[PDB]
Amino acid sequence: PSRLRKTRKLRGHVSHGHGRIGKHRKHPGGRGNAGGMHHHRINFDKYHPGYFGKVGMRHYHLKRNQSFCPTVNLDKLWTLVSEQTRINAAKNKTGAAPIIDVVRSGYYKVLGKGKLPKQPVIVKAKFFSRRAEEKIKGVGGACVLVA
Amino acid sequence: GVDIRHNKDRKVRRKEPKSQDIYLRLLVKLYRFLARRTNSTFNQVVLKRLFMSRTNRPPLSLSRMIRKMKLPGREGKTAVVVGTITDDVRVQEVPKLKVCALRVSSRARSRILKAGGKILTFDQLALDSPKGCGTVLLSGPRKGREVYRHFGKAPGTPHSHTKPYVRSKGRKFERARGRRASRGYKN
Amino acid sequence: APSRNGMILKPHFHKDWQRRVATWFNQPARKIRRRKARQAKARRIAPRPASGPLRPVVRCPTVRYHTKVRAGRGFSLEELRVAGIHKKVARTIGISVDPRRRNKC
Amino acid sequence: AKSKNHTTHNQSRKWHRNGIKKPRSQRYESLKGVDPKFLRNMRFAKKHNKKGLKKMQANNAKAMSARAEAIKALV
RNA sequence: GAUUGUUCACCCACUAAUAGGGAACGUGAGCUGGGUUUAGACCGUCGUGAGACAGGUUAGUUUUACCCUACUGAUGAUGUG
RNA sequence: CCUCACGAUCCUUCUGACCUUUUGGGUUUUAAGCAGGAGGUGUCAGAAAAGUUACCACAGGGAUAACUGGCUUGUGGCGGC
RNA sequence: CAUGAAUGGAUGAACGAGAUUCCCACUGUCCCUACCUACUAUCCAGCGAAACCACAGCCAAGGGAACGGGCUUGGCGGAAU
RNA sequence: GGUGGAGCCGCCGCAGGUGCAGAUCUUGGUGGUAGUAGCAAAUAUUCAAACGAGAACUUUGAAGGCCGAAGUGGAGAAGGG
RNA sequence: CCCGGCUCGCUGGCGUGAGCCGGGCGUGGAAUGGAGUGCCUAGUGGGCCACUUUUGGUAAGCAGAACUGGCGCUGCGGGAUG
RNA sequence: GCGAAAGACUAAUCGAACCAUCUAGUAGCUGGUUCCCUCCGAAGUUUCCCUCAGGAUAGCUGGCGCUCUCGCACACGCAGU
RNA sequence: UACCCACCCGACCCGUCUUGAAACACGGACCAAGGAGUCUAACACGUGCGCGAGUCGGGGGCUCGCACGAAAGCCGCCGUGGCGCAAUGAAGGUGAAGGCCGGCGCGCUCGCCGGCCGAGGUGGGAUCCCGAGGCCUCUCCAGUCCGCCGAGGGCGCACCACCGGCCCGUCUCGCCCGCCGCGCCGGGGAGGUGGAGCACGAGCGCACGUGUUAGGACCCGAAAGAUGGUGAACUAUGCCUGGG
RNA sequence: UAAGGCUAAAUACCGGCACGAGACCGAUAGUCAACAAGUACCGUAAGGGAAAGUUGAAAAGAACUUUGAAGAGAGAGUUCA
Ligand SMILES: [Mg+2]
Ligand SMILES: [Mg+2]
Ligand SMILES: [Mg+2]
Ligand SMILES: [Mg+2]
Ligand SMILES: [Mg+2]
Ligand SMILES: [Mg+2]
Ligand SMILES: [Mg+2]
Ligand SMILES: [Mg+2]
Ligand SMILES: [Mg+2]
Ligand SMILES: [Mg+2]
Ligand SMILES: [Mg+2]
Ligand SMILES: [Mg+2]
Ligand SMILES: [Mg+2]
Ligand SMILES: [Mg+2]
Ligand SMILES: [Mg+2]
Ligand SMILES: [Mg+2]
Ligand SMILES: [Mg+2]
Ligand SMILES: [Mg+2]
Ligand SMILES: [Mg+2]
Ligand SMILES: [Mg+2]
Ligand SMILES: [Mg+2]
Ligand SMILES: [Mg+2]
Ligand SMILES: [Mg+2]
Ligand SMILES: [Mg+2]
Ligand SMILES: [Mg+2]
Ligand SMILES: [Mg+2]
Ligand SMILES: [Mg+2]
Ligand SMILES: [Mg+2]
Ligand SMILES: [Mg+2]
Ligand SMILES: [Mg+2]
Ligand SMILES: [Mg+2]
Ligand SMILES: [Mg+2]
Ligand SMILES: [Mg+2]
Ligand SMILES: [Mg+2]
Ligand SMILES: [Mg+2]
Repeated sequence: PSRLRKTRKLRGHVSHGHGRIGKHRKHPGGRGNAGGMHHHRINFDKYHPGYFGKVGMRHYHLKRNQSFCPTVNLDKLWTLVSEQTRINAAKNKTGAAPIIDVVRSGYYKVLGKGKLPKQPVIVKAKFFSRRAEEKIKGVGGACVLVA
Repeated sequence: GVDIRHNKDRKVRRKEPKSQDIYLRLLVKLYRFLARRTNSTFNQVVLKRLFMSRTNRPPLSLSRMIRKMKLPGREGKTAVVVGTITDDVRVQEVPKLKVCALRVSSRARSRILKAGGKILTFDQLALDSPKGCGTVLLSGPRKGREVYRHFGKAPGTPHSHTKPYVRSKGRKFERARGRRASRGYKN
Repeated sequence: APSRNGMILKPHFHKDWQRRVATWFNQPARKIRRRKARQAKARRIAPRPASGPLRPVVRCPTVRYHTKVRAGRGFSLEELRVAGIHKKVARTIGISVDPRRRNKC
Repeated sequence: AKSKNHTTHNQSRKWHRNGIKKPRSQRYESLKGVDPKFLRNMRFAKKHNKKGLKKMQANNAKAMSARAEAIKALV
């Protein structure tokens, strides 16, 4: 609201919070980000390092859907499944290893972060990490690829 | 005719919750009482926390609450958080806990009760142990906010890595004069 | 004139925006103009699927939307001389006909 | 339009208003700046402290029981 | 008094003497406008040129007081029944 | 022998990896990257740049002259030992 | 310093509200002012503006943003015109 | 208290085109100046009567005067309506 | 600080050295005072004066530095006035 | 445009008309910037800049906090010494 | 206290730029009404609230002629999607775990097989726990209840300092490889170094404040530039026709 | 599958006809315009362009007497005023 604004408390104050030596003229610095090279260099160079200049390689008409690839960590794999299918395991005495279709929960890749519960699994994904391979293998379980 | 600097004689700390929620103002009325009376510094910290801001009493995940209760000796005590208990999907072996908090997210509420645990509020905690006897005070990581990354020396000063504010990160967004030794210099 | 660690902020107001600003106070009244049409059309064709003709099952193109399935534009021609429905007749029995779908599978 | 060209006039006041601070020094300062052949070695010294923990633990109980005997022989 | 826009200068002549200065380098709603110092022009020098020249030369609007004060005169004024 | 003898972005060129991209596959050119040098900004943290205005204009400036006034008194004048 | 030949040189009758110098005649330009006339101003009946105005309106000296009306110390101050 | 003649405020919350001495501010109003400057370009009016509430200024008569036919006289164009 | 012991791809005739683990021991000059640390951030970026030091200048209420103090930002008693 | 030429004249306007719009053109530059009380309280310096009437960054300032200490017979730390 | 008057002391006219204003600096005759930091978008931090590894919000949809409604409510829409949940490389691309033990390859600080623990350690660390010993209590002693003080000893959040470790880029150096193919194939190691990284999370949405911008942008202010138009009734010439 | 063609629906509407509403303005505000307003008026013309709302409830809007040339008064009357 206008009610709680410092512009109320600046009534009867001549300069209105802008100082009477150097008044609030219109545009003293420049207009916008203007003068990155000249006379604003200390800012752009000490707060935005790497602003000015080209780098890398042009890829004209990029489309994100080509390179779309979400990721899961093994940290939260048994979250994609209802936790009861995990409780209907570590039990059942048969080596059930329920199937987890990482594709169905919207992830085209499984990465190897975090601990994994000592439990057999079948993980269907598109692209695996190497360590995510070894974490599932070493727990006892398979890595199954899907197209 | 005295010659002290009155610069920083007034101490800037919160002595009342800046919020208006009557509930927080009520158990503040409770530990405005306990804190003055009982010798326990416990509630003097609990009181001095009930004032603080959301941004200053961060949420405590449930797993960080386990490994701080698993330590040798603090078995049988109660976890006490002036804050909220969140859930941790990346943890499953939930031991039985006795927790107190202002809030407990609904999911973490069912993980705790299902494990044969108990959750209290800061008024039953006043009746359990008014002195705070047999408790464990905890908190979430206050240097956890993503804000704390943009703080520090500066980005672009020598070997002081601090995240800069960029409208959107990418190839052509701040990898130039100052970042690659090939283009100007680098720090 | 920047000050002390903001963003770079290229905002697009240099051109002339004040003139061509489109406010949306029609928004709740348009919700109602459409609602009557939606109803007045259903009452006009009384026994008929109000939603419209039947559309076919169809898969989304790019690899990111691989696994979803949509309602397509219309049933293809190759589809139709399998079920035995003449292409001009189906347009009259609430079957969307798309004469433009290459069936590959 | 000539102007003053320099001065350190009340500068002593300014940078002594917050009271020039000798840099707060902790124990365990950073090893960055030490010659690599030191670290490239002392990291191997630190990495294999554990291989040889059995000697350390038993030899600790030896002096711990010899000085539990030294404090009991005084008693 | 002669010359000079001149201050300054030089001479003629007289005289007792032709001392030196200040007053916003006294004094433009007191004057004059000759000189500087707009616009017009003319030469010389300089500049490729527009033009420049404490280098000359001729032509070029000089407003307002009835207000307060000061001053000059002019009535008066309280007191003295 | 020590304290000076030098140069960003962009652009251009040269050099290096059996490098990467060159886009629906594949092979060759070609081009784009990556990493180092060079081509240069002497106003040397780096605009691509001649005048004149006495026909002039505007924003300002007593932060900046041309009068007066102050301080000073070399110089000028006047006067001592 | 720094003239000069169609960026024209040298002359020159007539002409010029062109620029100077001298002489005769003339004169209140002047020595040195005087009076006379008309219209004003002046007073009255009638009618009646404007620029301007922080507050205002007697001086010396002092200080002071280095020349005050006001401030300090003196001098002084008598209605309405 | 008064005049005035139809609506208005207290508290808890919300919203602003929200508080004026000033901008050579804008619009309107009003002073001081001041009953002051002024009603001075082309020589000139006077007597009697009439009318009238009222006559320096109208009208009639008488007298003195000026414009003096390149007019202050007699008719037109454009313009005015 | 003082002992005891482990580790090393460095260093070396052995030892150095550093790193670790384990024990053994408290006020180490006077005077003062609660300290530490992180976020946003306005105004400012014409200055002037005095003691002392001092550079141009003959000198300046001149130009230019040091050190502190003021004035600007601040009235009161005093210096008549400032 | 027109000029026997002065940058003259072009409807009180001319070194480049008047009218409406683009237009609230831009301004590192003048001017102004509206109620009280309470607490804290500066700078005119640093480096870079077509920088020298401006900015950028340093400082100096305030606000917001937090981490602890223990005058709760039972303190470490700092300092214009 | 406010009206008039009197006295003693004090006392220069305000606004402003300014090193310095009562200034022989500028604005201001007087009085009324008007009159200047706004809205939008985008960030940033602080703060409040909801939910919390999620959380929305829009557009749609389902419910009205609105009185209050162009509101409120509801929708596998609620996730199509944004932001977050993961980085790093120019890019092809890769992608956050280690410890320990036993067993097997020669433990070779190398490679493989079975079991255990799981985010490492050091120093401070608010601090809870345990507490030797005291301190009384009407007796000598006995003794369980209650606390106060409490040397000393333990766990140790948050955070800070440091040492380790892992991911990616690059380098160096060196070893063994796996084999749906052949190795100008792919794969692992040790050591250093670049990174806006991980090292059991903190975001999302909604408010409000402050600040910075883009916007006419706190209000007023140019000399100009551009696009279209209207003028020779003045005056500048030429022409036509009259007059002197 | 180009070099030929047709097409409803969601979509846009500061003009127009006809409506409805408002955390809007309330006569220097709100459109220039609450009224004979794009009117009066200015400019040759393109164009520019105002000011100005309120008696009472009902005109019951002051008959009559009187002073005055008349404007204006004094009484009276109307009115809740
Ligand atoms: Mg103030
Ligand atoms: Mg100002
Ligand atoms: Mg549909
Ligand atoms: Mg003079
Ligand atoms: Mg004079
Ligand atoms: Mg004069
Ligand atoms: Mg002359
Ligand atoms: Mg001339
Ligand atoms: Mg010649
Ligand atoms: Mg020449
Ligand atoms: Mg091809
Ligand atoms: Mg000239
Ligand atoms: Mg000329
Ligand atoms: Mg000056
Ligand atoms: Mg002088
Ligand atoms: Mg007179
Ligand atoms: Mg009424
Ligand atoms: Mg309003
Ligand atoms: Mg007002
Ligand atoms: Mg005559
Ligand atoms: Mg006639
Ligand atoms: Mg300044
Ligand atoms: Mg000076
Ligand atoms: Mg200025
Ligand atoms: Mg000055
Ligand atoms: Mg003066
Ligand atoms: Mg001025
Ligand atoms: Mg231009
Ligand atoms: Mg076609
Ligand atoms: Mg009106
Ligand atoms: Mg009114
Ligand atoms: Mg109006
Ligand atoms: Mg009225
Ligand atoms: Mg009225
Ligand atoms: Mg009345």
